[PDB]
Amino acid sequence: ALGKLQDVVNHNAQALNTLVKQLSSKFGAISSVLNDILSRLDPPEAEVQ
Amino acid sequence: PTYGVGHQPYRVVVLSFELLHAPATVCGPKKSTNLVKNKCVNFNFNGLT
Amino acid sequence: VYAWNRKRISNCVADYSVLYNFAPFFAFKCYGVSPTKLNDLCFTNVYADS
Repeated sequence: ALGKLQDVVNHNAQALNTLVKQLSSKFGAISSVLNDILSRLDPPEAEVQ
Repeated sequence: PTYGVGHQPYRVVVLSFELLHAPATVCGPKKSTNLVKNKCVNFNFNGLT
Repeated sequence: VYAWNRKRISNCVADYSVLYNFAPFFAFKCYGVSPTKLNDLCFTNVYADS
């Protein structure tokens, strides 16, 4: 009966979850963690990553 | 030995590692510090900052 | 090169500063890690292929 309102709630949390999920994406880089990139590379290539 | 560079024998050693996806057994010379509870700290556990 | 030697390195603490101190290494090229950051990191699956 109350599907419409729950749908709005369902969309909002899912959008945030997707955005949160996007932090675990390498995006063509060596790692998805910035701290690892800083701890592992010199600034000329760390800047690229 | 009479040949010029580009044909002289070269010794190559390849050091291969893996990054953080397993328990680590080879570490750097950094000294271990004591553990503190319930405070905001910047920690380094086995290369994870 | 056809029968290259592979040595496993494990359960040790490595000082890379001495590698810098004495070095006739004309080529010293690293791909996935900085040469100067090696003393601050922990590793496993370490292999030397000679």
